[PDB]
Amino acid sequence: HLKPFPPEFLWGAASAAYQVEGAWNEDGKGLSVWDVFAKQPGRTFKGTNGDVAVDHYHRYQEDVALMAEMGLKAYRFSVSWSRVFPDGNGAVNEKGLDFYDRLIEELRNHGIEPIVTLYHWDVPQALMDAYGAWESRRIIDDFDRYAVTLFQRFGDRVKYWVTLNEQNIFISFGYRLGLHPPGVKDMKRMYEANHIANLANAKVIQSFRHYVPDGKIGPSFAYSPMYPYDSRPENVLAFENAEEFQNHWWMDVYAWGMYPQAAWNYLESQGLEPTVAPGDWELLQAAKPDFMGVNYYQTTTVEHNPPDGVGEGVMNTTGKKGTSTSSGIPGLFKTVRNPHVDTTNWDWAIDPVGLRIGLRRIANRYQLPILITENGLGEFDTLEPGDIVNDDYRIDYLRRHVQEIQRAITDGVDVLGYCAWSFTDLLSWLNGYQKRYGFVYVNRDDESEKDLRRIKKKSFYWYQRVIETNGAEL
Amino acid sequence: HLKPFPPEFLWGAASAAYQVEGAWNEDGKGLSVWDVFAKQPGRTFKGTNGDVAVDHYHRYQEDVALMAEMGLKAYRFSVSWSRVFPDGNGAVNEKGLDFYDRLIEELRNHGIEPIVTLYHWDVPQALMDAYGAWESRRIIDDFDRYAVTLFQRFGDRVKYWVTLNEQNIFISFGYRLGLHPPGVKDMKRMYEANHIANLANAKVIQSFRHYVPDGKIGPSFAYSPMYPYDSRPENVLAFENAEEFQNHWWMDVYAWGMYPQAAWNYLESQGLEPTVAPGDWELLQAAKPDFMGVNYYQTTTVEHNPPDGVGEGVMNTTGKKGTSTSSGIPGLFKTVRNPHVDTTNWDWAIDPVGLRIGLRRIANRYQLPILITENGLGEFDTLEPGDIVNDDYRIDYLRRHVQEIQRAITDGVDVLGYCAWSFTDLLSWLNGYQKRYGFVYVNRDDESEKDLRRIKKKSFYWYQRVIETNGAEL
Ligand SMILES: O=P(O)(O)OC[C@H]1O[C@@H](O)[C@H](O)[C@@H](O)[C@H]1O
Ligand SMILES: O=P(O)(O)OC[C@H]1O[C@@H](O)[C@H](O)[C@@H](O)[C@H]1O
Repeated sequence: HLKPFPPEFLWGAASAAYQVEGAWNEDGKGLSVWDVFAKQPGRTFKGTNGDVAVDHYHRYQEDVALMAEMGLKAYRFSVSWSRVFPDGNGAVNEKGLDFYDRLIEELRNHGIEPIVTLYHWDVPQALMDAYGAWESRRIIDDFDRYAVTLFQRFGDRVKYWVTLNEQNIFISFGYRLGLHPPGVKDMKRMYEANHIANLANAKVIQSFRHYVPDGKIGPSFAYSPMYPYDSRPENVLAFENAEEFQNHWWMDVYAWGMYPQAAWNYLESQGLEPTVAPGDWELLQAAKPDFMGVNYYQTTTVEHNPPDGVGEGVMNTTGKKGTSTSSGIPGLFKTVRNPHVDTTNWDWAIDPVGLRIGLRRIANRYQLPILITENGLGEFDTLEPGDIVNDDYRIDYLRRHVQEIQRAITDGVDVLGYCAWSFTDLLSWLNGYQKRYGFVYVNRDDESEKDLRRIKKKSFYWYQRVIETNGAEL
Repeated sequence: HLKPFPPEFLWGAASAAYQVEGAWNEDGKGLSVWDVFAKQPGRTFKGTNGDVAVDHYHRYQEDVALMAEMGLKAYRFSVSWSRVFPDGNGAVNEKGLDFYDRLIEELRNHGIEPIVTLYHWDVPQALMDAYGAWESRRIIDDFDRYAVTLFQRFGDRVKYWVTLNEQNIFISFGYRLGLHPPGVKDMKRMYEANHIANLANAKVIQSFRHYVPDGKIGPSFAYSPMYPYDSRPENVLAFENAEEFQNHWWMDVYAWGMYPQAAWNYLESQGLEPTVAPGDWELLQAAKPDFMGVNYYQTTTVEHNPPDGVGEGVMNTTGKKGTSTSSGIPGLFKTVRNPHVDTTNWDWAIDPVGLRIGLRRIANRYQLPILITENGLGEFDTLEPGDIVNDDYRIDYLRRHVQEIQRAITDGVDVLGYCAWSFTDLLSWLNGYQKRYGFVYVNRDDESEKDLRRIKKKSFYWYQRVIETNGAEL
């Protein structure tokens, strides 16, 4: 017998400002690092960018009405820092705050709980220009000032907040892989920026305790649970290294305020460890979150990797199946195809049991409630005559992940809610518009902007029924 | 770039009173549960028992002289509770205390550090008769009286103490598998006795802080780190279940004072969870140890197990290779042969890398120092003419584990010491005398005590050389 989903389970869906909003230069909004980066040649799929995106800034009333029609309990969205502080630092842009206030009002007038993400990768370019953004401790005081602004303004109406969305992704992609702004490939700078981002996260959680005493806050981590390829001791050891280096490196800091020792000693042996200042540990250890936010798409299987072995690998940004290649850390671990799971056209593993495994690992290790802040299936969709989008693949993906969440709840994992990625189709940072996640199809592609009209997919109605029965019918 | 062993790394060897001492009814000693159990037909290999064992009680001066020849830094032994309290909880037998006083003085006169195990499975039979020993909360106060008696007598001279040796083994073998006293096969009774043993462990650690404020104390857990068979998600999940039910169930209590929640909920679902009294959680959470004691011999590889699958398996007690069979918990996991490791004649896996993995898991999860209180190879030995025993198989086994310990120290695991099982050959509880672990061969077998003469094996001189070079020369 499964436990039921708890009565006030937050059935949600999610978006991110740069990927949906558009209006990139309207109503006083400043330049963000993604405004600049996406316009650089070769950075994005077919030169796509978020100048217009799906124009949610102008169509939010229509979108929220589709949320209300679906019966969403919660909508997760991010605030565009550059809309609120065009220069990151100076005067507040009241037109910017007014849009999110209008959005929050619309959500609550339809009975939808807002989940606000403070940071979803769009730091104002002025801060990058002024002092290198996340590579400078000044961003701690500046990020704090921006979050306290939002706390003060909306703390009375928003109860659930996410600090940093996938710190491990925007730090790693921006400073090690060079696939995000600032486009750097420097492991030393990566760990310095990562450490500063850790301090920023802790500082705003502390500020949150003053300004929103009745609220709940936490970071959202991009969690790929690691698997060993097999029972060979050297591959299990590679799995130990991979979980500590890819996952504990962040989640131990979030939950305990401490970096894991084996990864630290390994970085220190190379001069790659971050610069710690007095007070850093006191701050990191005095900032307990209310939950661990988890963005989950797939697990990763690993095996042993020689000191001269695999480093950077090819990532599939085209939807042409089978084109990604193994990546790893020489000497520590390398990824390997898991022969027991299917994969998407972008080579992502489909592993819903992996989600239960991951929820169990976090509960068992940190004893924290979990808010699943992202999960979903990115695939091609076909619009059919009669406004029909038959996305059975997406229904079956979500169905199996929701089923494993109920098992994890039965196993004792305190899951506060589930936010599917995404409510409407939106711009994928590196994959363009063809890689669709929405319950609501948006009428545009990578060649033509068309009319951006919204069309309900088969999965919209499936998820509507899930919410109505509180998950009893999947 | 390996780190050296620390300057005062405790290079040790170990024994246990019932396996080594003999003199089972001399100098006022009372009956233990093992004196009674091993004399029951069918309970032990060929009816062997520890009436004489290897007569360490009379020959301790010879044995310590051999330890000094070897250059042992530390000797781990257990105190026979029935020597000190013949009826478990009445008047003290001073002759019993005098033996351990002579032993400790003999060790310290040769510069060897005593490591005292309070409990190595031999609770006096009078407590079993009076109230069922570990199934009664009365044992908490009776074990405390015994522990404080030793703390006050020897605390000036012994700084390293172990509370319960392998609680997971003597509780599960005595109350679930029926292979140790009291021979019970009842899962509910097992978890009750286990919870009482947790309370007794916490209580003596609390007392220790008062009576030996400068000492170090910890439990010694029988740790078999679990592996998934492959990357099939269902087998990784079986691995999560196995590591939680077999390892976290004890080590989380030792380190954090809490049972893991998924295992608790599963037991609670069948009414097998232990009876928790008010005050229990407070006691368990207020008894932090100085180290995790780790008894390591092998890893275990697991795969999924259907609800009608494998339960109890066959254990090898004869030294005939390939006679063990799979065991598991239906619905959760079953053990499976790991094709990547060798096995002994008793079907124990040989996995030195698994020790590194196990050390890393404890350090990463609990941030505790580790004292390896047991590790060694049980095998047939042949005495050759001229009193020669060439146990190159044992040297190879020990060498590879000591190498993996050094790599774990380099990873940042704080390892305090290493006690090889065992200093001399001794009685294996269920395997008789032919399953030998010693650096020192004892001339006897299952059929004759012979002259009990001590004979240094090749591994004796190998370890002497390890200690002399502080592990630089393996
Ligand atoms: O768009 P992708 O690369 O398919 O990833 C899908 C999603 O998962 C995370 O990485 C991001 O937080 C989202 O913004 C979104 O990008
Ligand atoms: O003697 P065995 O069964 O080979 O195991 C070897 C050792 O196992 C450990 O569990 C016990 O603490 C030791 O007393 C010793 O028995």
